[PDB]
Amino acid sequence: SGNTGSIINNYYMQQYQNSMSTQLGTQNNDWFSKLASSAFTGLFGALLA
Amino acid sequence: SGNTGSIINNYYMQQYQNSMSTQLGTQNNDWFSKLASSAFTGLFGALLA
Amino acid sequence: SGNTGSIINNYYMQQYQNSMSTQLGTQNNDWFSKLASSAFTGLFGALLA
Amino acid sequence: TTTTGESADPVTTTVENYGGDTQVQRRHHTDVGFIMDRFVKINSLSPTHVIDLMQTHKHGIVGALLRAATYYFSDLEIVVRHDGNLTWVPNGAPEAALSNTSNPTAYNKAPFTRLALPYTAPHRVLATVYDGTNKYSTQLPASFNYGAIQAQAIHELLVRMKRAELYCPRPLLAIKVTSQDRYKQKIIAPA
Amino acid sequence: GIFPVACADGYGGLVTTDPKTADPVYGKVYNPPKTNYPGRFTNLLDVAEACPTFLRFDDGKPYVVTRADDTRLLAKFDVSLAAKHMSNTYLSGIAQYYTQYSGTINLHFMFTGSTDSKARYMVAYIPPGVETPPDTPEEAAHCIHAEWDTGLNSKFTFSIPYVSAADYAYTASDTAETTNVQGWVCVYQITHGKAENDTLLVSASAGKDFELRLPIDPRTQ
Amino acid sequence: GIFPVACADGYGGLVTTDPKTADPVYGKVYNPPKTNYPGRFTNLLDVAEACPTFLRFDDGKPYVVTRADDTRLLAKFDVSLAAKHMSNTYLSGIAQYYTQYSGTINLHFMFTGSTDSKARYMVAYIPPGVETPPDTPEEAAHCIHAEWDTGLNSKFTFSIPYVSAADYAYTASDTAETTNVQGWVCVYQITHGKAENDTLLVSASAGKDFELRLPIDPRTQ
Amino acid sequence: GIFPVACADGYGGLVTTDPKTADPVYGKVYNPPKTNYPGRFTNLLDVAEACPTFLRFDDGKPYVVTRADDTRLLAKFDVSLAAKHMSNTYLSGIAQYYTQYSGTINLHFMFTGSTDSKARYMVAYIPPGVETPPDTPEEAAHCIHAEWDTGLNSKFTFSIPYVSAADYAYTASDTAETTNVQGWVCVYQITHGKAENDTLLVSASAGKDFELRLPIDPRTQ
Ligand SMILES: O=C(O)[C@@H]1O[C@@H](O[C@H]2[C@H](O)[C@@H](NS(=O)(=O)O)[C@@H](O)O[C@@H]2COS(=O)(=O)O)[C@H](OS(=O)(=O)O)[C@@H](O)[C@@H]1O[C@H]1O[C@H](COS(=O)(=O)O)[C@@H](O)[C@H](O)[C@H]1NS(=O)(=O)O
Ligand SMILES: O=C(O)[C@@H]1O[C@@H](O[C@H]2[C@H](O)[C@@H](NS(=O)(=O)O)[C@@H](O)O[C@@H]2COS(=O)(=O)O)[C@H](OS(=O)(=O)O)[C@@H](O)[C@@H]1O[C@H]1O[C@H](COS(=O)(=O)O)[C@@H](O)[C@H](O)[C@H]1NS(=O)(=O)O
Ligand SMILES: O=C(O)[C@@H]1O[C@@H](O[C@H]2[C@H](O)[C@@H](NS(=O)(=O)O)[C@@H](O)O[C@@H]2COS(=O)(=O)O)[C@H](OS(=O)(=O)O)[C@@H](O)[C@@H]1O[C@H]1O[C@H](COS(=O)(=O)O)[C@@H](O)[C@H](O)[C@H]1NS(=O)(=O)O
Repeated sequence: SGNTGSIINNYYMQQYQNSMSTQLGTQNNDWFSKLASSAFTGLFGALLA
Repeated sequence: SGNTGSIINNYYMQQYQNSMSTQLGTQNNDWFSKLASSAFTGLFGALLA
Repeated sequence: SGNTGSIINNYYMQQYQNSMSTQLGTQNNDWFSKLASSAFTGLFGALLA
Repeated sequence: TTTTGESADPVTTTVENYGGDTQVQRRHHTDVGFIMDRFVKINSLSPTHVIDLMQTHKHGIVGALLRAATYYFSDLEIVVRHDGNLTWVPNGAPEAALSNTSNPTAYNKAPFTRLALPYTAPHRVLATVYDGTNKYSTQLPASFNYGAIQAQAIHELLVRMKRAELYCPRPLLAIKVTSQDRYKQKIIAPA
Repeated sequence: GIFPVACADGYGGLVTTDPKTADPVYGKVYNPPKTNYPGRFTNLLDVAEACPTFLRFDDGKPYVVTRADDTRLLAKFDVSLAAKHMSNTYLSGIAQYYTQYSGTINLHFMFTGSTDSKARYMVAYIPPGVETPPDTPEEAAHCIHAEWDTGLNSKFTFSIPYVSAADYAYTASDTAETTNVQGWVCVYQITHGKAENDTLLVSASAGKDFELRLPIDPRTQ
Repeated sequence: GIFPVACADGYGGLVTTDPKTADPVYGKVYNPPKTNYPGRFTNLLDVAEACPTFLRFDDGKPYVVTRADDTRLLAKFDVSLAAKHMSNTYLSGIAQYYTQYSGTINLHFMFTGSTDSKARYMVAYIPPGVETPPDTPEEAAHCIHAEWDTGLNSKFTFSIPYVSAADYAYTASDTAETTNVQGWVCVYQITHGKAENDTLLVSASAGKDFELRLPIDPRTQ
Repeated sequence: GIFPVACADGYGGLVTTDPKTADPVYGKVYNPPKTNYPGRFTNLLDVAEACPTFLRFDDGKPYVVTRADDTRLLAKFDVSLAAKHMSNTYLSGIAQYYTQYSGTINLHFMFTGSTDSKARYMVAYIPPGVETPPDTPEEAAHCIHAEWDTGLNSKFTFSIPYVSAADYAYTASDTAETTNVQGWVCVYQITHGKAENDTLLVSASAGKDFELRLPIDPRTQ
């Protein structure tokens, strides 16, 4: 979740507390996370340390 | 049920919360559900696809 | 009981919630129930049905 | 699909007939028990009021739907805004009993009183329409009610059908259309 | 933090018939023993079944008198817990506190004549649907009925059956009711031999399936 | 001590559609049995599927009449639950209480002519994107359509498909809408033989995937 | 009795950032599927790392121009998310909503000259503790720095390190601050060969350990 910090389980059922998502086919469809992790970190060329 | 979305079990007994049904003989006595499911879906006659 | 329909157990102990009964000897000392059940239901004499 | 229509046997074709794909349906909102389970208001009131679901407005979602059924059954919930204390009495009771406190009586507590009441009629089911030649010893038998309430003053009354059961459907009508094509109205939209 | 709670509107008020209990304030009291105290009753209908009480006829008598003339109808009354004839019974005393009933009501007839007084009676249940009850045994014969005569056994018991459109019937009667909704009971005298001025006591009790539901507090206070 | 509790602001008010239940006050009531009572329905769409009701044409008739002249368009209407032609159907009666729909709507055509009356019809779904519907079978041929003729079987059923940009469509129509958002249905008469003044009844019912969501109470009260 | 409860003072009020949820009133709504919708991002710093945006120099240009004269300092700016030169970056756009940061900020230099234009640059991080930044590569050499030249690869990336007294630094700058608390970055031009009027684009992005904490809503509304 994000910014909910209550320990106790909700008194109302999920189908009342929220809208229900449907699918056709929450997965790893995080484009920007992939993009960022793919960033080049090395060093192009030879090194003299 | 229908339009009740509380998780917690009721504080009052069922014989107080509601009237009690009696029988002489909730079953599948749903006429219209049967009627609708019995609807013809095919195609009368020969087909050329 | 009679006309109490709460599911949850009482917060107060029984010796506080009610007076305590004592015995010298709730049993089946129901005179009228016995009397009623003892009622004659048959048919005195011979029958022609 | 062609069929013998005079028989009145149900026929339900699908888009597959011409190459389509029938989709998935979720029909929770058209569930009878669910749809009838919401508060509806009763407009006419008085210090002494006999609970009759037919006093519901004929065009409201609950009243329209109830009238689209011949017979029905349900338990009930009521919200009453009243002055003084509220007394309820079951179906079949002498109107005079309403003055007595030993019948379920709710002492005034702001802002109103919400209560759960059981079905209480002597019939197995009730009706929205009754074809009586008379029915005595467009009128409904007096036994068709959920009891009565009384207070010093009854300002507002909401009623809710619980565990509703509907039988033998009847005509349900949309607004009469005057326009040449569609009934158009102002649908909500942001400013 | 602490537990969040929503104090709900429309809940919390005192209802005189509510299913909760109050909080105690004076504990540890032990009662004197009442083990096996006699005459206890736990359901009003047990005593209503076991103890029949009397009906009220003519000028306030618990009995009906054998007619010396050629009229054979001894009594006629509404099958109603609110009937004048039932007004002094224990059965009607309990019934006034309930809105609906269903089931069997039993009538008892106890002959009071001398050994040399003989008679033959008939009791009939006239269901609703006819304008006035028949004053003749011949017309009433077509209904559910029982005939009995006098002899060693002085009492005869008959069950008024519950036959109605709805599953329950009202205990009270509305002002707009002309004819009794549940019909009538007619007691006839087929004949008698030297039974002039001899009496037939009649009482009522609850039958095995008699039932009262929906408590009510209707009397003027 | 006792359990601490925070009575939260913004919670507790009565909402007419809330998911809670009231507190009871009158217990132990048993209802008359209604076991196997006939004609029960649990979902509005079961009856909307099983019982097609009639469309409204011309001067208030549930049918369309075969044209004697050289005009071939028998009827044209908006694919809208708020259409004038659908205004008397049970389908539109239910639909007014919901904000959105999706799925198949079925049309039924029942020929009413005598044995010696023959005809050939065509029904087409004109999707949105064109300014006015075609009044010619030749132009409408390029759309999704079906043609059928007269014979032993008097009824023909066709499915109006749900083809739209969004996954759901509004049941109601906004005043700012010129052209119907979901297009039209056009019924044509290819030809006929001695079918003058003969009728074609047209009705509608919910298809297998027809769906209504989001309950609403919109009528003036 | 019932459960005793202490309604506590000082608890219950609405706090706009509270960790609770409201009570529902309209249930059972299923959303259209949005499975695999493209371009999703779950953390602001993923896009801040992957998409570098441009710095602002001189008269509003995303680049620095090679000097024709004998001055070698191309640019000098405050290592501050509130710096004028960073004012148009996405990094500063996000940073304004947080009170503190820590970690690496990356600078990218992309040479824009023709094939026959050559140059040699140097970038240095001048930490705090000196009154004014050096305008000479010779003086700046003693700091952490990198030198690179022109060639087949047009871009060069350098990490501005987080070196400070406290573990976190403020994103905003106080009016009482004379010298920038976190120091400066100086870009120099060692030399060039026919690179007059040729450009060096400079952009910034979040490094691997860049971090923003403590959300804030500071803009005038
Ligand atoms: O007016 C009556 O009904 C007369 O009442 C009966 O007496 C009651 C008595 O009134 C009552 N006291 S209370 O203060 O009213 O509570 C209590 O003591 O009980 C007795 C018995 O009542 S019972 O219900 O009949 O059992 C007379 O009975 S008694 O006095 O012999 O004990 C009863 O005979 C009276 O009824 C006669 O009068 C009625 C109306 O009176 S009038 O016409 O206005 O003058 C009349 O309607 C009755 O038909 C008539 N009884 S009859 O069958 O003999 O004709
Ligand atoms: O004004 C109308 O729409 C006329 O209404 C229809 O009659 C209704 C009737 O009004 C209604 N009673 S209520 O109080 O309004 O609720 C109820 O009884 O139903 C009937 C049937 O209505 S339906 O929706 O058409 O099924 C007339 O039908 S009927 O009387 O034969 O039963 C209908 O023919 C009338 O519509 C005509 O007039 C419209 C406007 O009238 S005017 O121009 O101001 O004078 C016009 O817009 C319609 O086009 C026209 N119908 S047409 O197709 O024959 O031309
Ligand atoms: O006053 C300025 O800062 C001038 O603003 C920039 O234009 C803004 C424009 O004002 C803004 N619209 S808004 O209503 O303010 O939101 C929006 O359109 O963006 C542009 C670009 O702003 S940016 O932050 O620089 O990217 C001028 O740029 S542009 O018009 O070419 O697009 C910018 O050049 C202006 O700044 C100059 O003037 C400043 C103060 O003006 S004055 O002395 O009072 O007359 C001065 O402090 C700046 O140094 C000067 N820029 S310089 O580097 O060329 O010298």
